[PDB]
Amino acid sequence: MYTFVVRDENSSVYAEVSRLLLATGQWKRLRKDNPRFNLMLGERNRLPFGRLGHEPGLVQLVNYYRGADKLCRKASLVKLIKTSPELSESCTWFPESYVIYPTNLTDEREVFLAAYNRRREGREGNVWIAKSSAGAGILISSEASELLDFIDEQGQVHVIQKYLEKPLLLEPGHRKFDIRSWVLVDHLYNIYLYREGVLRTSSEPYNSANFQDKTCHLTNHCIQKEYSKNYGRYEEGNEMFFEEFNQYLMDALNTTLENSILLQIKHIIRSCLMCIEPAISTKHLHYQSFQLFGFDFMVDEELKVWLIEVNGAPACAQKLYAELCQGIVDVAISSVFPLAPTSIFIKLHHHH
Amino acid sequence: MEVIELNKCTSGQSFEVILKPPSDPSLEEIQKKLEAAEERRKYQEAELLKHLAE
Amino acid sequence: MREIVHIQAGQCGNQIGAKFWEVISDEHGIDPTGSYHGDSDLQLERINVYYNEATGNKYVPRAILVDLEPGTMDSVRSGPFGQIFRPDNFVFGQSGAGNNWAKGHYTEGAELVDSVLDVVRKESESCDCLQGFQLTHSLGGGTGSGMGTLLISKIREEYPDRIMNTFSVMPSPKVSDTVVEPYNATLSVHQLVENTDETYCIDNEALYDICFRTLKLTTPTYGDLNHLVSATMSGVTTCLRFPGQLNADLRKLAVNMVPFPRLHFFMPGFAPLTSRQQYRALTVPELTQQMFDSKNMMAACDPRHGRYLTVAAIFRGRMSMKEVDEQMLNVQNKNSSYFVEWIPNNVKTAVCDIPPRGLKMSATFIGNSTAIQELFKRISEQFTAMFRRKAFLHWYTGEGMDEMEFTEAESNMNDLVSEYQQYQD
Amino acid sequence: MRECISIHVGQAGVQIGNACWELYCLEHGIQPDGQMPSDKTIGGGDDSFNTFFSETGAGKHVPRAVFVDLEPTVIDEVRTGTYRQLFHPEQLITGKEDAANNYARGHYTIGKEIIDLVLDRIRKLADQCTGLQGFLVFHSFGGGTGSGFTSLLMERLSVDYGKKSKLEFSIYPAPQVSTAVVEPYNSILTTHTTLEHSDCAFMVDNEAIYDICRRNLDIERPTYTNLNRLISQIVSSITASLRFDGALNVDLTEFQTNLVPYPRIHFPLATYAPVISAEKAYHEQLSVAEITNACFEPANQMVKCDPRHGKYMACCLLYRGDVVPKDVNAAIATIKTKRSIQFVDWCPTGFKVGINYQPPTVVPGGDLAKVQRAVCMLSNTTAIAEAWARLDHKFDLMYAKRAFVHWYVGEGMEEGEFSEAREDMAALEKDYEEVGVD
Ligand SMILES: Nc1nc2c(ncn2[C@@H]2O[C@H](COP(=O)(O)OP(=O)(O)OP(=O)(O)O)[C@@H](O)[C@H]2O)c(=O)[nH]1
Ligand SMILES: Nc1ncnc2c1ncn2[C@@H]1O[C@H](COP(=O)(O)OP(=O)(O)CP(=O)(O)O)[C@@H](O)[C@H]1O
Ligand SMILES: Nc1nc2c(ncn2[C@@H]2O[C@H](COP(=O)(O)OP(=O)(O)O)[C@@H](O)[C@H]2O)c(=O)[nH]1
Ligand SMILES: Fc1ccc(CNCc2ccccc2)cc1
Ligand SMILES: Fc1ccc(CNCc2ccccc2)cc1
Ligand SMILES: [Ca+2]
Ligand SMILES: [Ca+2]
Ligand SMILES: [Ca+2]
Ligand SMILES: [Mg+2]
Ligand SMILES: [Mg+2]
Ligand SMILES: [Mg+2]
Repeated sequence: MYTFVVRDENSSVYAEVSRLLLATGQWKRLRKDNPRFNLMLGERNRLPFGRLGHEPGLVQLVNYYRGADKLCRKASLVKLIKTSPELSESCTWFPESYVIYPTNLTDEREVFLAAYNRRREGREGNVWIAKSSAGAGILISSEASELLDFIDEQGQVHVIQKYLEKPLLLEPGHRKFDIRSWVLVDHLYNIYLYREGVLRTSSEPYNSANFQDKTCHLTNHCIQKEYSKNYGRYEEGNEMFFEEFNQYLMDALNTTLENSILLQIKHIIRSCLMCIEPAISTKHLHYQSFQLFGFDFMVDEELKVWLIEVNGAPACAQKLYAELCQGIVDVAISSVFPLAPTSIFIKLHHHH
Repeated sequence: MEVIELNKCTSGQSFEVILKPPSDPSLEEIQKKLEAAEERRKYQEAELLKHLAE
Repeated sequence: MREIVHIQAGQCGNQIGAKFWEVISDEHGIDPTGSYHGDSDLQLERINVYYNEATGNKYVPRAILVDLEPGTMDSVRSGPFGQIFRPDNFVFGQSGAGNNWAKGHYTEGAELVDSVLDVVRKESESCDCLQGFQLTHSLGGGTGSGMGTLLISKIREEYPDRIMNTFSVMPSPKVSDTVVEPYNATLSVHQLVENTDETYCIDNEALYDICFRTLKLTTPTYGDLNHLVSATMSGVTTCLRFPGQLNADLRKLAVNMVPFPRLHFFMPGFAPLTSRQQYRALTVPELTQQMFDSKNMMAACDPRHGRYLTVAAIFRGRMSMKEVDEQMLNVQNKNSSYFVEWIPNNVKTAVCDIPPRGLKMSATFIGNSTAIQELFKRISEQFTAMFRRKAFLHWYTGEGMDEMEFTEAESNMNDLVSEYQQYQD
Repeated sequence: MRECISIHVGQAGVQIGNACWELYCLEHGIQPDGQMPSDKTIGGGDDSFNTFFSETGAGKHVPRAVFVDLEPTVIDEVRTGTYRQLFHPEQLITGKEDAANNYARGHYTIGKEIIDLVLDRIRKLADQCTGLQGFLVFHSFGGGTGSGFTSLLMERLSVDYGKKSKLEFSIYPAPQVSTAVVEPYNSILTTHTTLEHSDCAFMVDNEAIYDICRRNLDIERPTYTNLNRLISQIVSSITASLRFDGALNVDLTEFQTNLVPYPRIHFPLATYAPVISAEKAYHEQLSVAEITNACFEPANQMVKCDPRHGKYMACCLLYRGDVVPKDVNAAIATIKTKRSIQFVDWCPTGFKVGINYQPPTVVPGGDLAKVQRAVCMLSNTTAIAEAWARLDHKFDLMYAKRAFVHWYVGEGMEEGEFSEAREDMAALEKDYEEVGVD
């Protein structure tokens, strides 16, 4: 009989894992403050890692990796990529980004202008996009004056990265999209990629001559279901699954999803998680960690995959909650606390 | 990776390696604490003896 | 040298006390005449805790036998180990207490109390560093209940900073002598709430149910009930009588077991309890499961009806100290809904190498559970059923008491219940 | 030569002190009767070992130590033990009854009645010193004497010896080897009143020592003898520079100079390697690189915590045995290229290294195996604040209900001292977050 506590009631993912754990008749839930737990479904912010692994005789496991924010913060991910020799500033799959602190507070203001002034003179496309983790607030513009003036009007760290002006557009529609891949890293630091991804598509025709109307450039589910007028026309809920996206690539470009995109996705996921492994691994620690990650990618018209961001507390597509959450229990929880396939994951083998 | 101040003797040696440069109560006050606590104990005990005498 | 002065008062108090000294005297190798005839130095390591060393290597219990009638103490003096007691330590009267708390506390007992204190004083003066006192008594009679609590109040006046520990037999209508037992028990609980530091609640009904249902005794007797109290007293005092870690003095026990001064009434327990399938070895899991099972508890309170504030467990014998820690953490980590979570690590375990006579190993359980409130609810209910009609009160008002004194004792016991109920939530 | 007086308070301090002085004697060739043949200057001398040992006309080398316990049973062991002849009676001080795990009892009730006596016994040792450096104070956090009397003793020492350094070796409470529920109270009360009196304190978590004994020594259920012998090795590595020829940490002042940038942040993390079981058929002797890399494994730390998620303010490497500077720097290079070693911007990213050629001594028949080389790393990391958080959390759970508070108030302590002490620990935790986090 195992015990777990719930410290994030808003997690739609672990609400199901918690629902499944109880349904097994071999797990029991305790008050959120009871320390005699085997498994912690912890809070998103200020998770008390320092109190784990100090209960005599209790193998304790938590659903977050201490230190993973270095990957799931806009500014942290930029600093991690430019400063890590494994990733380097020559990293070919991450957009040219810069950390920019508002003038009311290191910083990369001048370096951005140097590269910016370089594109303007070379007749090249010089459209950027500024954003921050403290947003629901995004601004796309080809003028450097508007990007920096927008960050000074705020008060949190921002990052300006090159806007992919030549994205891959689905047909019919001429519309943008992004790809969300779910990744589970277990206590042994095996990287598991869930076999089911989803594309969050824009129901509006892409328009490179008007960044003011941000409905055809941003593919977020809330923006499309609120400010877009063609929501749910092509695919149900602006969500297209891999089976359809793969068939489309075969009929249109005569290529498969595995060859043209998935190989680069699996490479980016491996590169990022292997980089921070020495810093976050719980191999020789007094407690164990696993975490579910949501990687967001962009695909350009050359079939090159770009990394957008990494989410540390990701939600899931409605149609995939069941399969994925059961997978979490199998390889992440029951692997440490066994009960009394054809795995839904793809192990990305690496040199620990 | 620099080494400085290497000191060597018969029973060992010591040195320093730099990898990167940077960027009370008086005796009287204590006596009061102790005697204040002792007095509070005597007050509590006197109340108990009073309770018992009743 | 942390000596303890033992006092036994009244019929129940002296019969249970007699068996206690009989049991531990055997464990320490002391024969009925006080002479030592053991074979292990562990039997003398802490022997001075309960025994005074007289001339000729004789060991005399540091015990005082008190009663208002001679009958029961004549039995002790003619019992198995009767010769072992210091003759001067028999203090008795002739009139008796008639199962009347007021006689033990105000009239008959008052006349005799000063000579009891003279003996307590003598025993204390012969202690290098007195730890405190333990008293065996019942709450439903007159001498052990009434005079017993009177002694405690007068001992507190003279040794206010020493520990006062009691083994208190709670009455039950199932093992009853008179209808006034709820009266006497409620008046005593009032004293105990205020003037003891630790009270082991021994419910005669739980002792009966154990003898009947578990031990398969068709007709249990006081003698059978007292065998369980002997084994329990031997178990709870094992930490004091044999070389045990954590020092284990009554003052450290109270500090770590009593988070609130009034809530100092413990549920004791013992394993094994086997019926004559008695030669079988008992594994550590079995010891632990039984020790935590309600059927093995002497207070007749279902621990699942409340929560544990603190728990002490003493294992005796040569066993796997690793396997003990595993099973103790297993019982905790499998029922953590019955342990308050605002007292970290409130379950402590101690091991002793010397097992009880005739057992390869055993476990004694000491629990401070809010489920003990059900014992006081029982007494309160029985008390009010009679007191609302003022039935049998004349036995008490005839000795000078007023009804008000009953109303106050009742209110304090019901307050104790409410206090347990608030920490259970 | 400058003298250091060691003070052992309570059961933990005394028994740990017992283990250390056993080791000191074996390291310096001193016999239980007090004789030291290798000492050619009879009845005196100003050698390195004389900082910890005085000498009589008869050639007896006497520890400069005071053992203090409010109960006699633990110190009675020393009085009749193997090393009874090392100490004279004035050095062993015992009371009648202990503090019952009650900080307030050891500090106020009992402490008030024995403090002047302990100072007078300490004053006697000080009169034998031509240049006293300071004091090393061993005690537990959880015991009533270890917590309560120690804080009182530290305040008095600052009054009588204002210009003297004071180091602590403090045992952090672990439930696996303790039957005391109130130790979180005692730990925070004693840290509050001792904080401004301690220049440098080495916390040893019994949980860490316990797991090292089970994992590396294959002891299923370790005893206090197993724990203290391992603790004395670490203590010996830390005090070796004061007792032997050398140039690093040569006086108690240097521990603060090298390990403490701010007065309140004076709790360095200790890490020790290697710990090898003596019952091993035969072990593969570890190199300088392997034992140095091991100084960044949490399983060898005296306090379980994750330095990867803190910042370093100082780092000391203390090697004993076959170790030359060349192999040390080679190992350090390999560690900065694999470990997460984040220093604060206002501190140099570096390591002070000390090497003593004499390999660690091991008590005959003990649990530890003879190793050709060993190291103890002393690093000031913000990650050690994890141990304050754990302790402060347990404190808050009980104090919210006022559980056990009546025992402390009953000894004359005012309830407000609880919250005053707790608020000071809250301040300490904030100081670590300001230094470590961005
Ligand atoms: N490492 C180690 N810890 C010990 C030792 N003895 C006691 N402890 C720890 O110290 C704490 C209890 O405090 P003690 O030192 O025994 O108590 P005290 O200082 O003698 O004070 P009193 O309450 O008066 O007895 C517990 O956390 C024990 O685990 C020891 O020999 N070695
Ligand atoms: N460098 C870039 N080039 C092109 N488009 C970009 C871009 N950066 C962001 N986008 C657009 O913005 C969207 C992703 O925004 P982002 O993920 O940074 O915000 P967010 O984190 O609040 C949403 P999420 O829930 O996925 O974390 C994508 O749909 C993408 O089309
Ligand atoms: N367990 C046990 N209970 C007893 C014994 N003798 C009496 N009692 C109980 O104690 C109460 C009677 O008190 P008693 O000791 O006889 O009165 P006293 O002599 O005036 O103190 C009743 O509740 C009895 O059930 C005994 O030997 N063993
Ligand atoms: F286990 C016990 C159960 C009940 C009792 C009380 N009855 C004792 C008795 C019975 C008949 C004649 C005389 C006395 C005592 C012990
Ligand atoms: F550890 C201790 C805890 C509590 C106490 C209080 N003793 C009260 C008392 C003394 C004598 C007779 C009756 C009551 C004493 C020590
Ligand atoms: Ca008369
Ligand atoms: Ca000399
Ligand atoms: Ca000072
Ligand atoms: Mg995001
Ligand atoms: Mg009777
Ligand atoms: Mg002690």
